[PDB]
Amino acid sequence: QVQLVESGGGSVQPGGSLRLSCLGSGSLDYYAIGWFRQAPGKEREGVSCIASSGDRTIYADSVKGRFTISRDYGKNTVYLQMNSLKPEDTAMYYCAALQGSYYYTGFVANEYDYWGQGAPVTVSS
Amino acid sequence: ITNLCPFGEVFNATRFASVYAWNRKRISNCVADYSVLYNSASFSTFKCYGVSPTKLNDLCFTNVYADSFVIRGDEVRQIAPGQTGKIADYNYKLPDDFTGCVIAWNSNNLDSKVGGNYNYLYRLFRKSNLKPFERDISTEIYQAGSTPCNGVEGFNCYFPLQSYGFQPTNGVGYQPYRVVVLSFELLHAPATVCGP
Ligand SMILES: *[C@@H]1O[C@H](CO)[C@@H](O)[C@H](O)[C@H]1NC(C)=O
Repeated sequence: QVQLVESGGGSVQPGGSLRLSCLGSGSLDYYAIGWFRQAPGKEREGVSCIASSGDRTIYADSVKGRFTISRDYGKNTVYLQMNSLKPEDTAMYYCAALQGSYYYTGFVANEYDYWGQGAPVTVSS
Repeated sequence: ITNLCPFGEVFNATRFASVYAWNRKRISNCVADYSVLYNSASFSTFKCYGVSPTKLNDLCFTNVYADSFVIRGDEVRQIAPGQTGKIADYNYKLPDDFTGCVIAWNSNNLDSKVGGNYNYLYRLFRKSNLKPFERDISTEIYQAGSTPCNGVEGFNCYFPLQSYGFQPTNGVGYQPYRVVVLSFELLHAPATVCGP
């Protein structure tokens, strides 16, 4: 019962930063929002997730201290702040919403009901 | 009423029902702590219809039905008003006007076995869709073709139930999920079930 609109992708050099934006058509208040990434050939990978409660977050090991997830309930958007970018980060990035318990987080794509259109991220070696 | 609703019995039952044979527990004359369910990291699905999950402890109901069963991860989305698919059509059907909460969580470590758990069944064939809350536990040979079966399995004469084959190495879409559906009933009568 929601649509997600992403924005903020682009090209950068190693050590550059990008800011992704996931805007909900309807209220995202009850939803946990996940960021997944897909590189051609490689499997889809969970990057980050924030619970409905906004104070539980998880991260893939490789992005800790590089990527920060945040959400603005007022603006009904979730953000991925992507610093210290590396060639391994090159991929299509998708935000996704699920409706679980207040503190639930996860990287199980099948548990997510709604998917954004996908934002391009290229880190240029 | 100082009876604390036995949600432990529903959620932490060692055994869960097959979806075709879904279990209904009547919750009556009781206090419901919903907050300990919602205010947790336990549940990958927690969807309420006609009611808000933050407000559940403020609410009073005539009665509460708790339906429970196991299905595949991919099928949890069928446990909602207006859904089609083998589960919604042939196993467990919510009404369009559903008022309640659908709660599910991954049960791979309980309901999957190396070599496969075949205990959990779903109905694969039926002449027509279930009405809401219809329970069909019949095991009549399903006539697919124009020749009658007369209880003999054969070509176009099928046992109507099939096993999930839950293995712990399955893709998460094919892993078992435990499901609890809470129906909140309101009618001209004393509301028996109330938050603290
Ligand atoms: C089920 O068991 C767990 C683990 O002991 C417990 O923390 C939880 O509160 C129980 N759930 C309910 C609804 O009683």
